[PDB]
Amino acid sequence: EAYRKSQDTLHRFITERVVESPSAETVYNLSEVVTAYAEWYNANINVKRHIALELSQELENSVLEKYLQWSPNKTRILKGCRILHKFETLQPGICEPKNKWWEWSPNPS
Amino acid sequence: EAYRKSQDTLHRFITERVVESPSAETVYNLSEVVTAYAEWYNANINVKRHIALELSQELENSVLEKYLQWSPNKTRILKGCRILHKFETLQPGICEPKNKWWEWSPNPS
Repeated sequence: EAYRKSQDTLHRFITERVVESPSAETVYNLSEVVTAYAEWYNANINVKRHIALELSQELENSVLEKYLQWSPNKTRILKGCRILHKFETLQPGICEPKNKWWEWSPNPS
Repeated sequence: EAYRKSQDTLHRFITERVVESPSAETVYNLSEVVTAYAEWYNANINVKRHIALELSQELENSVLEKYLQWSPNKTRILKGCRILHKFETLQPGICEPKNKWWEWSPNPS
């Protein structure tokens, strides 16, 4: 589980740079958030090719899914959340081995 | 049908970026629409190389054919519509398996 959580790069970007902000909603389109994830991945993880189509559905399943409303153009938009820049900050709004272990059974035999 | 509609990149681009604007006809050449589709695909889907001629026939077969009028240049032109940029938005101007489902074949089936 720890290894899987470590491999979840999108969740790491979201928890490190994406925050909810009722004070400054600053509605972003989905492509903007995708490009922000792409440059974060290139600058923090590895310079690699990025596909916005995939990242749309990955982002539509992460902890941000609840914030994805519909634009007047019926386009996917991240509502009520702020993408933090390089220095922006959060603001208001064992078992026993003493014997022959090869014969060990679980506590319920 | 849903899968095919999702796979239709041109229709999605037309819905997202191409909207009618009778108040400002702003005649565009077919090559401008193709370039707009190319940049939209690069920024919103994937960095891809597209043959502009194929997009030309696809647009000629698209829903914009009624707006794809004829110019004095003897070339097809998008008329009466506005190509929205990234920051532009809309502006004024089951059956019942009782007991044996394998024997199910009623008259309507």
